Amino acid sequence: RSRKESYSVYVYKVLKQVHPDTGISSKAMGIMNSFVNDIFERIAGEASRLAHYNKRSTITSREIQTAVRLLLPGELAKHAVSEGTKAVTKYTSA
Amino acid sequence: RSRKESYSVYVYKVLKQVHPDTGISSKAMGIMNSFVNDIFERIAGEASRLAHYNKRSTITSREIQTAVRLLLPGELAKHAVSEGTKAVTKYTSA
Amino acid sequence: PHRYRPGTVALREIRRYQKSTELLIRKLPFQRLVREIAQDFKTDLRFQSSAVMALQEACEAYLVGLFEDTNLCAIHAKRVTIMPKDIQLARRIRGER
Amino acid sequence: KPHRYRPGTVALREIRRYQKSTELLIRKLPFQRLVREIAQDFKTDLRFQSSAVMALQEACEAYLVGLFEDTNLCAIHAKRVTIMPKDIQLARRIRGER
Amino acid sequence: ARAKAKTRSSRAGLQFPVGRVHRLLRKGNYSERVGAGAPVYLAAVLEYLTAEILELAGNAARDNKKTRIIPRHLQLAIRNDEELNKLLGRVTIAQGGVLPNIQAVLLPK
Amino acid sequence: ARAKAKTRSSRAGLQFPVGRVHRLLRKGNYSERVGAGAPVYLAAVLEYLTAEILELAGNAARDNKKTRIIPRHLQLAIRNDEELNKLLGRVTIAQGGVLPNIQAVLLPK
Amino acid sequence: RDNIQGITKPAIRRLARRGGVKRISGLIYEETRGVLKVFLENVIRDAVTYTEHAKRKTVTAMDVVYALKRQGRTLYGFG
Amino acid sequence: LRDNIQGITKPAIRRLARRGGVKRISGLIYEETRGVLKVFLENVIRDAVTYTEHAKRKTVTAMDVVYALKRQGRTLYGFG
DNA sequence: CTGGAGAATCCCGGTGCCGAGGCCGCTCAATTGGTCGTAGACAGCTCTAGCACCGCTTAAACGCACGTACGCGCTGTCCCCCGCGTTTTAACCGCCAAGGGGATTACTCCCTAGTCTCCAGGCACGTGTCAGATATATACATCCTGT
DNA sequence: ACAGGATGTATATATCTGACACGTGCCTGGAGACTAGGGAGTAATCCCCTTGGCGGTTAAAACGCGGGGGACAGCGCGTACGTGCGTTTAAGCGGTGCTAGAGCTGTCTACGACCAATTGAGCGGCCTCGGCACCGGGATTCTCCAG
Repeated sequence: RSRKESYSVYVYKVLKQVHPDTGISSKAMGIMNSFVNDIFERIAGEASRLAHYNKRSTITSREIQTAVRLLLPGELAKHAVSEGTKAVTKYTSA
Repeated sequence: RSRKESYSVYVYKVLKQVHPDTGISSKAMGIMNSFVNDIFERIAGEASRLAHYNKRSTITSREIQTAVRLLLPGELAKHAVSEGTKAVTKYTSA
Repeated sequence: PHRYRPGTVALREIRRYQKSTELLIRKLPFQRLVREIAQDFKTDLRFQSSAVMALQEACEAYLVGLFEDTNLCAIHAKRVTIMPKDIQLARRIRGER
Repeated sequence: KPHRYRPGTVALREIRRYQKSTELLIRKLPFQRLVREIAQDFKTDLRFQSSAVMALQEACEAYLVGLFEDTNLCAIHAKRVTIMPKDIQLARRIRGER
Repeated sequence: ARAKAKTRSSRAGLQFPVGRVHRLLRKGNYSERVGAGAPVYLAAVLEYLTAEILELAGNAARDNKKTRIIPRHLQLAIRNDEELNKLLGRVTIAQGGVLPNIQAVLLPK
Repeated sequence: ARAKAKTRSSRAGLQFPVGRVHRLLRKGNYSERVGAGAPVYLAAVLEYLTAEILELAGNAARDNKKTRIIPRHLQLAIRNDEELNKLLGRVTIAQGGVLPNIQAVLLPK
Repeated sequence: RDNIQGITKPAIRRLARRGGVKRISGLIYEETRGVLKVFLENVIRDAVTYTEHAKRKTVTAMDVVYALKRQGRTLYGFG
Repeated sequence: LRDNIQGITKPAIRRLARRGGVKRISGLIYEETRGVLKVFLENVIRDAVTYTEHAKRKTVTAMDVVYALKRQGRTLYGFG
């Protein structure tokens, strides 16, 4: 009766802000769980090396800006930094 | 005047046990330093995931037997496990 | 009697199987292959049903990706017929052989 | 009498010549002007170490020599001996670069 | 008698969790310590990339006149967009199939 | 007045250091804790792989009648052995060159 | 043995149809089932050495998925 | 700086092709190899500069190049 | 095909120059010897789900045949690339010299780990209905012989 | 090019099933407030290394002229693979039952982090001489034109 975590609550909230009259399968939700887990460990895996290369011990948001610019291609990295700095700016104001 | 570490002391000891009348360049020692650093982070990087997949927190020699069997190919993995268990057996006896 | 000229059933099958998502290898003769490729590493292994279907989604994605690469080798040599020259070239360029 | 080798034979002796050596085949000064020309698209007034340009040097010939090995087997497969720019486009698409 | 507990995902206006991502960074063996803005930055990047796919996968579902996204529509969304195809070029999607393209030499004329 | 300090590489009969490899595991962000036999196992695997290359690179140097191993002999050692070529198939060695092979169609007859 | 023959001539031929293949020479059907078994011998021997490391006797679905990811062939839909 | 891609001259691409065992070379191979190499340098320098300004220094070091090649799957030995 | 010519690589041997190897302080990171708490081992138990079986349906593989379009070889023509000589260009070398910025050592402050407590967000579990799969019959579009 | 027939394929309606979407109740992971220790930011300094410049040498690049080998279009011949029909062949289903092993819980014990005082291994600098790089020279191999 163990409790196992996923992102299926949060994917279904983002879907209703983009297509509010569209659903998803169970097999397509298990792929969107595999997507979020994969992109998490790419960015956290690259930010772990950026902190290690510069002999730091803290992963800040600045090691995640650089890991986004390394991993995400082209214009897809340009909107993801805009979406990232805006969330940090709103977080420190509240 | 900072002190930086390499493996150049230890590579030059292994060379004199294999070819005792053979030397090495400086540029070929900087490649053997790049080799040891690379194979270290492949094995320690794979053993870090084996401990994480099984929800362990300790990297033992058993997570390094499995990371050798995953990474090293064919017969090259078969002699490296023989060289590994023999060093652990000699270590616990002394 | 009626007769399609050779090359017209082959194109509607390319249109057919690029529209579907099914597994094209039969299920049971693929389970018997997995259970004997795995019997020379350990005897009496067991498999989950989602562990064999994970192997079949990967082997069919590997071969369909190989036949796209092997088709560009036959068009490059001014042919349209695949032949194992083309497979052995695409295996070499991707660093598999 | 003016002496000439047949077309092909000094081509083979300088396949043997450069497969035996380790020298860097691109001239060093025009490659260093190229690296600094490309790098201005990302930051202005950058500086380079000497060994950072020589690391980009070593990487680019190893990419090209490895590519000219793959594009040669695409030309022999098409039953010819001359590599044409359709053969580079095949080798760079099977590997997954294009 | 302190204050009502506000989630850190609502301080930044996000839907992906900040508190869960902060735990997974700190228990995932990435560094000795984790900054406070680091899960806020990472949960916004993860939310943008899922919003980018579900927008394209939702379009492919209405072009096939369906209201549920099946894994076919995720395959068609990723392999048609040029930036998601390069982010996910080494990734197999199960029950996704391929994209229909016949080489033009094979078409009869 | 305790005892003379013995290195852990001499308890196992190794040349690669056990104490340095133990620090690099424990400060390299791989796990929460590191077993005591884990650097002993890893420093023996690293010692075998360098002994395997320097045996083959030392052979290529005496076949070229030299007594110093230059990076050409490391390239010839790795790309001729079939197991080291697959371990190091995505690795460029600087000043290593290639191996001499002409395709047999190109040779004249 | 005799189980590699179960991947039949029409099963290989319709995998070739999804890849876009127009016509197949008859010496491909003994070629690809040799290419297939080399692929499975690399994925399974990493899958079953995850089961030995976890001291299991069954091959779970995650052991195939972790074995595929380290060959650069990551799979979405099984965990 | 401008017009530096023709510093990679016609006999330099030819000497690179002959280390790869190429016997005969078409004349249109040269304009693509200027473009194939320029795409490759625009991906390594793009990552190497990204490692520099993360560390806040104006000098692209050799370790930044080795790191930028390693994350493209083309590990280079000999520079650290 | 069968030999002299001529070009190129090769083996030799001698002279200089510097990079490897081996040395000597000395600093600091590995070692030794205890101690403390918790990770992982081992046992027991639950109950999921993997293996094995039989039977009936029928979809799919198999085998055979026929003929057509493709692979492959042969041939011929043009023009593109290779080899080589002459002239032009700039890479290469060594040296000179300023100064930008990397690489330290201090110093402080503020950010993050750690802790206890409170509590709501998210997981497991039910539960009903609507998306959709399947059937059945159309019109429609498309391939193909004969024209 | 062109028209009719025939065989697949899209369109539309009808029906059932089961999987998604939702609600509910509980638990544990997240948030609140707080405290204290060290990471990193900031400032100052030092000197390594990078940029810039200049002139002499000569190698390598650019240009250009023959001309010959190879790309490539065209042709014809004969296998060999595609289409289709009839006949085996087991895959797929579904239903039933057994139980091996995954998973969980709850012990406790040995193992590893942590600390501190100590010392020797490894690192940086400092020299020396031998490997080796290169220049000169004669000899072997090898390509190619005429015989």
